[PDB]
Amino acid sequence: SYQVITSLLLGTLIFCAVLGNACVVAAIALERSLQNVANYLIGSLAVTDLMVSVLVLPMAALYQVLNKWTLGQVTCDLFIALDVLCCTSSIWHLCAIALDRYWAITDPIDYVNKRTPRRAAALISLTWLIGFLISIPPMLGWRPDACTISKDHGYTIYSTFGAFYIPLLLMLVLYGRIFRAARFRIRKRKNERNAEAKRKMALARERKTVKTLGIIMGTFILCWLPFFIVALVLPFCESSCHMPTLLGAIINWLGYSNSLLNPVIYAYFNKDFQNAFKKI
Amino acid sequence: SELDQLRQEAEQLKNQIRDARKACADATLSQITNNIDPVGRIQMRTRRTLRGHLAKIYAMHWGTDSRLLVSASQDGKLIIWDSYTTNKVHAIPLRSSWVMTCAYAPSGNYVACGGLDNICSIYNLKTREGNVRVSRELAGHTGYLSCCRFLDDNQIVTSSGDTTCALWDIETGQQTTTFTGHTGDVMSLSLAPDTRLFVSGACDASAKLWDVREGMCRQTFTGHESDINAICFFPNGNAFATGSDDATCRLFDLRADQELMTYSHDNIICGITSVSFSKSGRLLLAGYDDFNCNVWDALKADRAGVLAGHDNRVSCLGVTDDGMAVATGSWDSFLKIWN
Amino acid sequence: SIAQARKLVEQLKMEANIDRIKVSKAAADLMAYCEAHAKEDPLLTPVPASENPFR
Amino acid sequence: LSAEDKAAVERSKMIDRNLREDGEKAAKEVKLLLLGAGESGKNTIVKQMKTGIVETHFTFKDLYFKMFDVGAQRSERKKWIHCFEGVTAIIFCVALSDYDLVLMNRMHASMKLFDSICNNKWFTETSIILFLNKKDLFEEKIKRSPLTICYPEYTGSNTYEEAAAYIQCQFEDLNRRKDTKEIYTHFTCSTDTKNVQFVFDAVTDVIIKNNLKECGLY
Amino acid sequence: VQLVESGGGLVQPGGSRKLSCSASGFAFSSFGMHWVRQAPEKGLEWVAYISSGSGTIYYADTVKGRFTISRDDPKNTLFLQMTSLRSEDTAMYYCVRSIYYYGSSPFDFWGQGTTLTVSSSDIVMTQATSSVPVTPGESVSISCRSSKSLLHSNGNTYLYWFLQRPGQSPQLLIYRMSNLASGVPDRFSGSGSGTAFTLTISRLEAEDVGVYYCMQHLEYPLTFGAGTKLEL
Ligand SMILES: CC(C)CCC[C@@H](C)[C@H]1CC[C@H]2[C@@H]3CC=C4C[C@@H](O)CC[C@]4(C)[C@H]3CC[C@]12C
Ligand SMILES: CC(C)CCC[C@@H](C)[C@H]1CC[C@H]2[C@@H]3CC=C4C[C@@H](O)CC[C@]4(C)[C@H]3CC[C@]12C
Ligand SMILES: Cc1cnc(CNCC2(F)CCN(C(=O)c3ccc(F)c(Cl)c3)CC2)nc1
Repeated sequence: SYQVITSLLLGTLIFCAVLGNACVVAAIALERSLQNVANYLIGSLAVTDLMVSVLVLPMAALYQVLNKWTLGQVTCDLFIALDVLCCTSSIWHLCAIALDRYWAITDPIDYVNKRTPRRAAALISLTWLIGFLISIPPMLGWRPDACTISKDHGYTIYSTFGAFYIPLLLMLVLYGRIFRAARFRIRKRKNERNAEAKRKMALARERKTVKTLGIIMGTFILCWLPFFIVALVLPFCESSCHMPTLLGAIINWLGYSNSLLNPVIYAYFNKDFQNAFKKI
Repeated sequence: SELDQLRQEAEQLKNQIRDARKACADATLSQITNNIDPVGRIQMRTRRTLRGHLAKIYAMHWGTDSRLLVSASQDGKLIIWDSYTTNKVHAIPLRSSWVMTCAYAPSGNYVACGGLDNICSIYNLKTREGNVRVSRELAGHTGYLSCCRFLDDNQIVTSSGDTTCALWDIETGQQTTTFTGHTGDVMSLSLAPDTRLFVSGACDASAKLWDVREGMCRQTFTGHESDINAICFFPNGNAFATGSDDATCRLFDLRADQELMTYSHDNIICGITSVSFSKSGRLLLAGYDDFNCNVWDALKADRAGVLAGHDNRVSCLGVTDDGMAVATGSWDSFLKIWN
Repeated sequence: SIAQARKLVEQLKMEANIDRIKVSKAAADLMAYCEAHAKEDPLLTPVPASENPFR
Repeated sequence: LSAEDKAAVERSKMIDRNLREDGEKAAKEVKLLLLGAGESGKNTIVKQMKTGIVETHFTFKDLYFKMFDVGAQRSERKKWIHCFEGVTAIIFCVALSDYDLVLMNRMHASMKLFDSICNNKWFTETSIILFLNKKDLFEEKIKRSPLTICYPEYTGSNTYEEAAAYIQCQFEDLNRRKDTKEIYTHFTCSTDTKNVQFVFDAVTDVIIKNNLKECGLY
Repeated sequence: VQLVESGGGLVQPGGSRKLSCSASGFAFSSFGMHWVRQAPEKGLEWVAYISSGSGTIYYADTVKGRFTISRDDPKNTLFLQMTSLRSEDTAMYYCVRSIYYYGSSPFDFWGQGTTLTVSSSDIVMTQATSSVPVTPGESVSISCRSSKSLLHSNGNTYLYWFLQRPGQSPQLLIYRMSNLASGVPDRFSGSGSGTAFTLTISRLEAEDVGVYYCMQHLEYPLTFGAGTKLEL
């Protein structure tokens, strides 16, 4: 029946997410040429998405297959809090990676003189602190065979804005300024042929920046924005907005697919990570 | 035009030396060592990994106690390791970080280092103060210091990129003897066990035998096609092995005045950075640019083993005097003791 | 020049007047040194973990 | 572990710490490999920035530069050029007033040295800051001596601007692998007083573009 | 190389003093420093140890908590903060430099010492023999007994020999048993195995007259023998 089909699809999604994130963490821990601040942030994002894929995705998949929360309400609140913490921390690792790249590209003097793995650790701690500050209040009090996220309107605003919309604006701004910096650096007989080759290479670089920023921002947005639009509008829809179960579940699992795709976007597309995998 | 007549005499002498070598070439070393039992496949495993160098390691040298080893890295540090406990005994800040050779005194009281600064710096390991300090700076080479080896606490022989080797009186700091005759950069040195004579390989693809006391090149060995980066005596001092950039190691006999084997595999194209002999001399361990050390049956030219485990070029390697271990240094900033 | 060519000729002459043993004798000597010390070579014959100081 | 073994381990850990801070301090230094023909004007370049090899250290806009001069190394360069493999940039000094001079032509020797260094297997991604020195003496000599001496196929005006641009193009076309590296050509004679600013601009550009390449934006 | 101790003097019992060690002539920060006290008529007694970098500190069980050892590496100074001085603290306190790496020579240099006249499982080194009569030019052996095997599983035997010449600070002769210290003539030899050790003097002189102390360096209560005096 469809129980086995959805169980298999969710199980292979979880398995490949765990495999990807654990492989990125392994490539960080094993390869010597991958211990640096940028890859510390990337591998911490992989760790956060591994915690998602292990401590969260099995529970979400069990709840989706059984169509009910056969476990307790206390463990429902526990796993929802763990969900919110881990996914908020994953989105904010995306933000921390964006911030690190922005500082690397716009502040090379800082990149050389002041950029140390302690800043990577500070950024990771900030992401997890934001995840805690978003995930804990529903347990502290901002609040039938079902397991949902606290639909309190004040908490809806607080959790959706602090976990996606503030991150969305932050990374849109940071990657827009990164795009401007990248375009600045790119644009900035035999002579004619050489100038033509230079123009062709500059246009290829501009297309490369567009492709890279499109991949980053598009995977982030197309994965999490549907979830946070529904998570913002449904608590404020008394009865007008009914969420179809199929559409609601696909929208729910798009962000989980973001946890799947983050290692692909930030590690498996990387030259050094891919080389380290070819060397293992 | 007396240059032509002198050149003709030199060419005639080269032909005479070639004929003398060929006359003694009655049977290659492979023919004699067909009946000897081939040690099939030695499996040396990394016992220690010496970590703490932050740049490419260019040289290491073992202590005569077979436990302490000095290593030279481009991070400007000369680190002395206790290889048994992995402990760092000393970390010596180098005045010039462009070190590419390091020697350890046979007494253990000194280390030497040098490189692009053209100075062989002698470091007193055993001072009344607790610090290692530069006891001597041996200036006089006009090229980079490529190798240095202590004869004793006061004699050291250094090779250089000025195509010469020099014997130094460390107390006076002066070149006691200069060993000229190489036409290319001299890259490696190896003292004979009795230290009365030494071999040096250079970039002219030739290895020369130098009498330390006489200051003369007793023999010249020309079998390599590219720069000789590594040289090592056989344990008995009657032969030596070279490592060049043509992916070949060669064994030259002193008495036969001729090359005896070539240690080359068709699957190897990278140059050799370092060669060394096991205690009995049957194994020739050579470090390569393909990131790993190949262990060769010195008597049968058989690739008896591979010491893979370095992520960059194996720049240096030495076997302990007791023969218990081989330490390979590499450009990936790691020293590995194998056994 | 005169000096360099003369020095090279003298060096070649001095390296030519060398008593060279047969490579048969040289190879036999190296092989004999190899059996005579094969038992003293820990790398050739791996020592047990009790006698190996790297373990 | 005995008491002395424990204290030796503690000493090794202190050594490890000191190595860590030394490496952290050394990582904040921009390494520059200074090349040229010795008479190319790299000496006045060094003076503006301020045997064996010479290390010149200077700080500019909070970047600390370590510039290594290897002109006194008259030995074969393949044996030691890999020592500077991780250098941030190469500062290549060429005297413009060398086209009509001879050691072969000096500027031809400079061109072949530049070609070998630029397309060296160890510098496939290392950008080159190309200093064209003696621009004023180049003016005074291009007024009288034509540039066609060095470049017979020049077929151009013997004015300073056209001749200097031709020399810059001749040096920059020796740059194969133009995707992985850039040449930052600067015209100075002996009093530009903007050479350190030019090197800072080129190095910050190199760092920024390396960071962009890390992120897939270059 | 010199270590100069500061502090000490007449102290009412229950008082507090700070002993200071002005170290000069050597890389003080790289040496683990010790305090070794000696009662006015008895043998050496190790008091406190501060390692290089201050990361490891030990005290004798008779001073632990009661004493504090500290070093000023920038000022090249070693401190012993003493509180509640019992009459049992009446001793000349020696600062001892000791460096620990493979093949090092710990306890190699000793300070001059300052007397402190307070007003009114440990391995046991045993030197039963004491005050031997000797004649110059004639060999002598000094025995040493240990309550535990000083030979560690790493192969080292951690027995030290010191010479307290009359009116002078102790001077390391043999550091790890059968290891002659630098500056010591090659007539002193160290021997033994496990718990029994001997220090043999090949041909003694009038400069060899003094008290010879054992020490274990196996654990960190550092215990000395009741030194065997030599007298013409
Ligand atoms: C759940 C999965 C399917 C989400 C995957 C989203 C991916 C496949 C989509 C979403 C946004 C898309 C990007 C949008 C913008 C651009 C820039 C363009 O110049 C190249 C294509 C590129 C780079 C697209 C690549 C594919 C892309 C990243
Ligand atoms: C490779 C990845 C990134 C592609 C995207 C995978 C996601 C978006 C897709 C693939 C399989 C899909 C699931 C397939 C099965 C079901 C059961 C259905 O009753 C509710 C929707 C639900 C739960 C889907 C949710 C969305 C889903 C998980
Ligand atoms: C601020 C913020 C808010 N929301 C998110 C992501 N939330 C995704 C879901 F809505 C997807 C759908 N759910 C589940 O199927 C589910 C059910 C039971 C469970 F035990 C678990 Cl673990 C999951 C709930 C959780 N991140 C940050």
